[PDB]
Amino acid sequence: HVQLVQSGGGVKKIGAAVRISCEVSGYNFMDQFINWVRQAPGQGLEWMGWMNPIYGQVNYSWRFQGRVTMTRDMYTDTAFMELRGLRVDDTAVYYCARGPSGENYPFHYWGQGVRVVVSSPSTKGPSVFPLAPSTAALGCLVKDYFPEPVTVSWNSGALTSGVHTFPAVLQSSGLYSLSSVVTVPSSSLGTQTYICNVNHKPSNTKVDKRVEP
Amino acid sequence: VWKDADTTLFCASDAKAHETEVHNVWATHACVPTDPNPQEIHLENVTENFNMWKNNMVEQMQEDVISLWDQSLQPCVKLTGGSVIKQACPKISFDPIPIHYCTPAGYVILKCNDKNFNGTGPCKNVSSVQCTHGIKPVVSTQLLLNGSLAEEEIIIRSENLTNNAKTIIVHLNKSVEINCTRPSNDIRKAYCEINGTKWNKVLKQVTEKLKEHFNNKTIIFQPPSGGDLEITMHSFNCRGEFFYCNTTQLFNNTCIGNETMKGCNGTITLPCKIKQIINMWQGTGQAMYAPPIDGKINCVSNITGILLTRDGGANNTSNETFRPGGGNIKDNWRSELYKYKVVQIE
Amino acid sequence: LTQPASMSASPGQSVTISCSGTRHIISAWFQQYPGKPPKLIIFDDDKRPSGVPSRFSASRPGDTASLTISNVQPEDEATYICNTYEFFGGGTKLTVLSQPKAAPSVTLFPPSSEELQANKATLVCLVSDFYPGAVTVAWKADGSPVKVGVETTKPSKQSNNKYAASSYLSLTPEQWKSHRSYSCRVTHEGSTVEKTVAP
Ligand SMILES: *[C@@H]1O[C@H](CO)[C@@H](O)[C@H](O)[C@H]1NC(C)=O
Ligand SMILES: *[C@@H]1O[C@H](CO)[C@@H](O)[C@H](O)[C@H]1NC(C)=O
Ligand SMILES: *[C@@H]1O[C@H](CO)[C@@H](O)[C@H](O)[C@H]1NC(C)=O
Ligand SMILES: *[C@@H]1O[C@H](CO)[C@@H](O)[C@H](O)[C@H]1NC(C)=O
Ligand SMILES: *[C@@H]1O[C@H](CO)[C@@H](O)[C@H](O)[C@H]1NC(C)=O
Ligand SMILES: *[C@@H]1O[C@H](CO)[C@@H](O)[C@H](O)[C@H]1NC(C)=O
Ligand SMILES: *[C@@H]1O[C@H](CO)[C@@H](O)[C@H](O)[C@H]1NC(C)=O
Ligand SMILES: *[C@@H]1O[C@H](CO)[C@@H](O)[C@H](O)[C@H]1NC(C)=O
Ligand SMILES: *[C@@H]1O[C@H](CO)[C@@H](O)[C@H](O)[C@H]1NC(C)=O
Ligand SMILES: *[C@@H]1O[C@H](CO)[C@@H](O)[C@H](O)[C@H]1NC(C)=O
Ligand SMILES: [Cl-]
Ligand SMILES: [Mg+2]
Ligand SMILES: [Mg+2]
Repeated sequence: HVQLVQSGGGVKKIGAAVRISCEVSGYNFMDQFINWVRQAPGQGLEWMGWMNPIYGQVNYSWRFQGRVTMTRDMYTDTAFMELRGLRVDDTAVYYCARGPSGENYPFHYWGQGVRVVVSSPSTKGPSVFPLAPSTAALGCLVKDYFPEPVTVSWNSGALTSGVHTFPAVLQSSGLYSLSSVVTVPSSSLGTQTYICNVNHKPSNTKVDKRVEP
Repeated sequence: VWKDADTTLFCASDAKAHETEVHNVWATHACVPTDPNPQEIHLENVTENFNMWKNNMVEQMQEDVISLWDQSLQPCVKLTGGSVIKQACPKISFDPIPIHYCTPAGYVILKCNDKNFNGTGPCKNVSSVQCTHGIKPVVSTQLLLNGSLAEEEIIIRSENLTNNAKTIIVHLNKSVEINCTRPSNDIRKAYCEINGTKWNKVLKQVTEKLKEHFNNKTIIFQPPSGGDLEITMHSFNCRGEFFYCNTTQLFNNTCIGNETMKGCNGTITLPCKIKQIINMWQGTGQAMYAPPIDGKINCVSNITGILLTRDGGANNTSNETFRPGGGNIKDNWRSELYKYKVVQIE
Repeated sequence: LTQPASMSASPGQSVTISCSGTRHIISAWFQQYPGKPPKLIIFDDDKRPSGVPSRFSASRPGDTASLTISNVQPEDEATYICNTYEFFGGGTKLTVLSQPKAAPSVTLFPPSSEELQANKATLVCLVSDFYPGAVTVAWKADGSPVKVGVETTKPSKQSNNKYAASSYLSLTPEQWKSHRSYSCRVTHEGSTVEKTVAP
């Protein structure tokens, strides 16, 4: 019954550093390497390096050597990985893994994965802009906010058919941004106005934005 | 005719029984005096398959060496998992001595005689023998000292070079002397002098060998990425003292480069320190020994092999990077046991 | 390496996913349910561990290692990855075909005048009401695609229960003015639909 888990992830600022510990049970730690693999959100796997816990044999990937350091503790049976100097792209899920008895590859055993969210330092309220129609789908755009989430409503919630709130995205600046859309029939415009109510609670940003061609 | 098999081996030596040297005191009761008339029989018209990496003699040896060290070297204080052992640590005279191994009846050793045999696969020039060649139980990291040399070409051995996690052994056909010295009268400071010219020449030849084995890509040598000193530095025992040696200068990528006449080619001197606090290679734990003895301490040893680990990982570029190996000493033993395989006939 | 991104096959039939570029070095195959750590389901070309059925098979006769799955089941909706040592493929997200294949409704929203006077420029590409949720999005300027400033989120379920997504570009108003044509091109299992807008 090979068991092994991670207890080190979380949400971190820009740059800084983070520590991840991976405990094992079911065999002698001294035998078998440990490997670290990162999964970008909705993207393939990337191997970052491995460690032999006997004396501390580490092997790093060229993309990461100089940034990450892998360490160990025999008596507590726990491997560690520290990612000093992380960027936005490092937002991912991290796995510690091992292979069969004797040899390292392939990775039969995977821990549990842990989330790591590479954030921005500042709490920033968003900027709200219209999204004019061309039937006749329209909406509002919120740009450069932190933290998450943000509430968006339509005609003070009076209009619910055709609405859709899309998932937010971290940009390269580490700032979230999202958009919400509504379709409405082409002849209704110029007759009934449209207003989106955006509430970014942590920055106390409650705005109501118009929609006009 | 015969079937490959493993079994219990018995060692032979020639150490004088009156000597106080620890290897001799151990061998005089662990091993039998050497055969003065050893015979090897060339096996005609047979090709035999070998695998240096799965071959019990290295495991048995390792057991013998660990027994030797446990019996001989006595640390002042030993730290095992939840255990402290205090014991006197008298100074001892230390010098590796070569030993042979031999099989009892029913069992023989097949030895490959091919010059460019790489530790695995088929061999055409095969002979049979009862006993091995002289092997010095030296313990070393990143470097293979006082060993045997290759005969025709610098040979690259690995269980699989494709796997990044498998150590790579480099067998040299020209040994390089390293002269480490603690001067008499900071008692832990020491240094090793290595001839730059030969070092860089054999280094370039090795680099060309790696290029041949790896699609002529750009070979880079770098210091180790991390770990305890026993691996991040170069660990050995000389006169009972544990030396750790900074080998950063030995992987200079420019001295092999085409920068013409530069500050290379001189006698490179690398720093070293004697440490009483070491991490035992026999088993997990720490060992504290007495301070180093007084007077000149010196060891001149012939580096005969190189231990390496390749970084690897999403290469898709012009280069392959390598860093010095070490750690498991069964590989150090395999470096000389690659030629031999035990076989049953009955 | 060389792996398809998203296949599809109705329950009961057979499907084959091939990862190429192995460099002739064995093969491993992993099944991933998005959100959780993966789980290898075969090892060493033509062997598989316990806990999985004989519905799965594979073969590595050389540069391309293929993986065959018959009798599609609802947990067969997963991302399948080829492995070679420290190498992993792009992963193929295979999903079931309940609901009817739906073409993507594509719209593009130019930057607002408020954004221009704020010295900023962002063009928003909206894709909705499509299924499966596997769309290849590309931003294109004048005549060539451009990779800077683009960010795409993966699709999800809207009120009508199929899939919808969004994409963004973040550029300067000056270049938006300078060029005369900006195109969002989205591919929906190989049906390409495009929309282009000018200043
Ligand atoms: C060695 O074997 C080959 C073929 O196996 C044969 O042609 C040759 O005559 C043999 N030589 C001797 C000396 O037996
Ligand atoms: C095999 O090697 C030994 C020494 O390495 C040599 O004396 C012998 O002639 C070789 N055998 C053949 C057939 O070349
Ligand atoms: C040692 O082998 C290398 C190639 O592996 C070769 O270039 C060199 O000449 C050899 N040296 C001797 C002394 O045989
Ligand atoms: C060793 O040689 C055998 C056959 O002679 C070959 O299959 C194997 O790949 C070689 N390995 C190395 C590390 O050269
Ligand atoms: C080794 O170095 C010491 C001190 O520099 C010197 O006395 C000794 O002669 C050297 N030995 C050799 C073989 O160079
Ligand atoms: C080091 O090697 C070069 C290579 O030929 C040699 O000429 C020189 O004598 C060596 N160093 C010393 C101190 O002898
Ligand atoms: C070896 O020396 C170099 C340069 O003095 C240094 O950067 C490196 O850290 C040293 N090695 C170790 C293991 O400390
Ligand atoms: C490498 O060699 C050059 C010239 O021989 C020297 O200037 C440089 O300091 C060396 N680098 C190291 C790390 O020893
Ligand atoms: C290697 O052998 C020489 C002479 O045989 C000896 O002086 C030296 O101490 C040996 N190396 C080690 C590490 O003991
Ligand atoms: C090395 O790996 C290759 C990968 O295809 C495999 O075919 C070969 O059997 C392996 N060799 C050893 C000695 O494990
Ligand atoms: Cl010390
Ligand atoms: Mg014995
Ligand atoms: Mg001290």
